[PDB]
Amino acid sequence: MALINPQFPYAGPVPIPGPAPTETMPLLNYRVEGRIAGIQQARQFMPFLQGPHREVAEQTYYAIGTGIQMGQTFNQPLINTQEG
Amino acid sequence: NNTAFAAVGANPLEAIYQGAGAADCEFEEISYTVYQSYLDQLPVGQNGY
Repeated sequence: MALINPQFPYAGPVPIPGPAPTETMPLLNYRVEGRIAGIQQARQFMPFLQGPHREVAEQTYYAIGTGIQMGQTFNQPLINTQEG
Repeated sequence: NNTAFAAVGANPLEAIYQGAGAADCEFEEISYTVYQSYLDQLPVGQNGY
């Protein structure tokens, strides 16, 4: 967006020496076929386990029984003959 | 007689007596008695105690 100087104008570009025209043109680089080499193993001996863990520990229980329940020799009360 | 007498310098943690004459100290009798404290005559209701 330059302003044209009317007192000192200039013309378009003139030819100048050039950079040997084939040396600015590249070759198209020619890929050969390739292979991810080797026979891959199916599994890996991992350093960490792959499953979930638990944040807190919960107390577990198992039921037990008591035993054969016996009789008893109670201390027996007195007879309510109007004193009680 | 090994754990109840400690010589001067040894750890008197489980010992009872400690002193210079502790190498010859002997027990004679360690008579003991056990008393059981329990609750008798449990309230049997239906299906047992």
